Amino acid sequence: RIDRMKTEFIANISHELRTPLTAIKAYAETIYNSLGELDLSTLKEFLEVIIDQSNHLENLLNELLDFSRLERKSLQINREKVDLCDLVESAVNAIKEFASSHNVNVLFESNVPCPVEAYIDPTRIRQVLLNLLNNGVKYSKKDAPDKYVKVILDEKDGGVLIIVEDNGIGIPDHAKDRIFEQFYRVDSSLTYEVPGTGLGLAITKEIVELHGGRIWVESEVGKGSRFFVWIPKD
Amino acid sequence: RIDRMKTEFIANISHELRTPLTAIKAYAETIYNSLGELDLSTLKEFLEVIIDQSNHLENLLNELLDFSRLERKSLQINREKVDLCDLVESAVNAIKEFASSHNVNVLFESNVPCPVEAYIDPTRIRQVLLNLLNNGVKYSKKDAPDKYVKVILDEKDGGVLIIVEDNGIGIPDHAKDRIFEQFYRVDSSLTYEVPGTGLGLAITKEIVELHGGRIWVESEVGKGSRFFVWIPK
Amino acid sequence: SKKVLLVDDSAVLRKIVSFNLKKEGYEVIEAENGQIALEKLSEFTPDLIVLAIMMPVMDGFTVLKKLQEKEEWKRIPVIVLTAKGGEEDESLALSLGARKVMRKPFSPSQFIEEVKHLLN
Amino acid sequence: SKKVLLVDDSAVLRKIVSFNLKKEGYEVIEAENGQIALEKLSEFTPDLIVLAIMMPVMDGFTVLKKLQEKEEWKRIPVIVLTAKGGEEDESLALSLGARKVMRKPFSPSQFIEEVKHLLN
Ligand SMILES: Nc1ncnc2c1ncn2[C@@H]1O[C@H](COP(=O)(O)OP(=O)(O)O)[C@@H](O)[C@H]1O
Ligand SMILES: Nc1ncnc2c1ncn2[C@@H]1O[C@H](COP(=O)(O)OP(=O)(O)O)[C@@H](O)[C@H]1O
Repeated sequence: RIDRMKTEFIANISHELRTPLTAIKAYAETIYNSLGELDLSTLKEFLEVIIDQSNHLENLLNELLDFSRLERKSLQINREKVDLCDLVESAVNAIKEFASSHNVNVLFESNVPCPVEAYIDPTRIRQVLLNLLNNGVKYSKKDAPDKYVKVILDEKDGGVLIIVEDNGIGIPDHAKDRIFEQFYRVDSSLTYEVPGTGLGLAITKEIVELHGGRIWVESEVGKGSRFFVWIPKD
Repeated sequence: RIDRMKTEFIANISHELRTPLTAIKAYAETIYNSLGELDLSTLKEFLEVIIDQSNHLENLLNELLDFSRLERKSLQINREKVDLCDLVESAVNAIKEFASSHNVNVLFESNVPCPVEAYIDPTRIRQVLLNLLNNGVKYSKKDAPDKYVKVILDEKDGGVLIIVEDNGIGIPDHAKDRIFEQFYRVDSSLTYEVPGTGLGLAITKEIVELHGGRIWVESEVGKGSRFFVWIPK
Repeated sequence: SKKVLLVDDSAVLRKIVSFNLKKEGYEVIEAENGQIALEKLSEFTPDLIVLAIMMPVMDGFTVLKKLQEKEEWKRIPVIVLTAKGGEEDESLALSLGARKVMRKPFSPSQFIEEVKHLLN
Repeated sequence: SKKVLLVDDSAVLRKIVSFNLKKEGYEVIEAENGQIALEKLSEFTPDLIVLAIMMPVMDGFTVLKKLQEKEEWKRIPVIVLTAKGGEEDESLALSLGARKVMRKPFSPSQFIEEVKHLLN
């Protein structure tokens, strides 16, 4: 945490939350003003938008709160036996709508046959997978016909190795050692419109560290990125 | 200021925004799943709640953004001739609903005759008044029959002196020197439930000091507080 | 019909929870804070308490504690409905005798499912 | 009827603005980014452009600039509808030839009133 990044962070919160809020307010006022003109199908559709936008706003508030808890060291890991193939598939399903809105195909491969058990907190590792999958969509290419994010599952070094691969914008070399820092976002002409706080990867790192794991990145600008998460098996 | 306050600040954002969001989501889902069980007045009422809660959330986002702009030094002020009597009455009206929800009476006196003309940015001084009025409501006494926030307008020292007085919880001596700092909140048994970021008075201080003015406080714990804003005329 | 004591400092929150409870035919008694909630127990005995945490005058943790300390109050099931979603906050609430902790923001339909479960 | 070019990267926002524009009898052509918006000016000439700022491929400031370069495009009135609500942001947009800047979140009724004013 430094002062320039903190000021930038505060502005970034406002803008990221303002987008769903705008939809909530516009849809709600439109319903209120147009009850005599709205058919039932459209009324239901508009209420669904309010609910779905509220859910996205909720997730962004959960990010802020989980980060504060990690900074306080109050966030608690509770491990159990979980099938990673089921966990990844559930995460892939959860991101499908958002991925479709940016024309990004979401894939899942496994080098090892399923199932693959691991002694891990399912909610927190789900949150790790969703952050990496979200980033794969957010930082995808701007105009390409073959955009994708792929989760590759494998066993290695007495643990589970998860690789989240994309063919997105990639990360420059000076940024690679800073992307996991709290509040850090790459400032370039390919990231100006992308909403974000710079908290996602800091949270992901912390959660991975609390499992006795590590996270690292390989990337080439213009080609894409591979995020590697290693976590012990038992 | 410091890093421990930054962490508390981030948690405080989450909680203050979570309250209106809870209403938005609960009301929207209720309408969606109860279309056959809602009369027209209740449907309209529930939609109005969504709209009003969205507006409060919007105001909380505007606070965050105005603070960032003040820290960037990108927030320009634009002065003009404004009647402060009309401006104060407008701010008093804007907070009446919130004040009623906490049983706080909002008063306005003027020690000089109206109109009180002054060369100021009307929207930014309204924002100063709303922050002080909001605080008077937020930090009012917990259970009392005579709770108030009063704006007193006066002319002094070649300028306008605005006093926002309350009979709320008051502010202890060690805290008085720190309440205008960014992220600072008095952490006590009388503030635990009150939502806030600690930005309001930091924003107010900078808006006032961009006008060439100053802001200071007098307070007694258990009695109440008086915030003084002096602006050149 | 079943009687629910609804304890929260937000009128807007109480309105929407009350509406959903009354959809199921339940009677609803409201309290704006923890102290008022305990005062209302002198008038009647509810079948369920829906309790917030962050309230003025008396918070929900204090309410939970006070409920366990009185013979006639400690068997009334309590559902904590709160924005304080942390794991330590939940553990404290459950350790103080709450039957269930549900986070805000909440799904009204999921909330009513859980209210049904505890009432039956 | 009057034709409106609606330029924004959010499908959700385009849907609600389009609904309100079609309530007044206006035709609506949508563009997902600035480049697509300028591409669609080859097939028709709108009576109003509703323009966001933060879009991929081509942002709204670049669109405003490019609208002034051609004499055909320079005359089309533009309302900027944006979350970028700062005074410096507004001044730039107006200096680039925008007729009006409206902030998000917005009131759909106030938006339509301003659309009517510029069209009439
Ligand atoms: N898959 C990716 N491709 C390219 N850049 C990425 C990717 N994931 C993360 N980044 C970069 O790392 C930064 C930090 O990521 P994160 O911590 O998730 O914060 P945010 O997404 O809110 O900016 C991003 O701003 C982005 O510049
Ligand atoms: N009228 C008042 N009475 C008592 N305390 C106050 C009053 N106004 C402000 N304070 C104290 O000063 C702190 C900072 O106020 P402010 O900057 O508006 O932040 P916030 O209201 O978000 O906490 C508050 O947390 C509160 O402890």
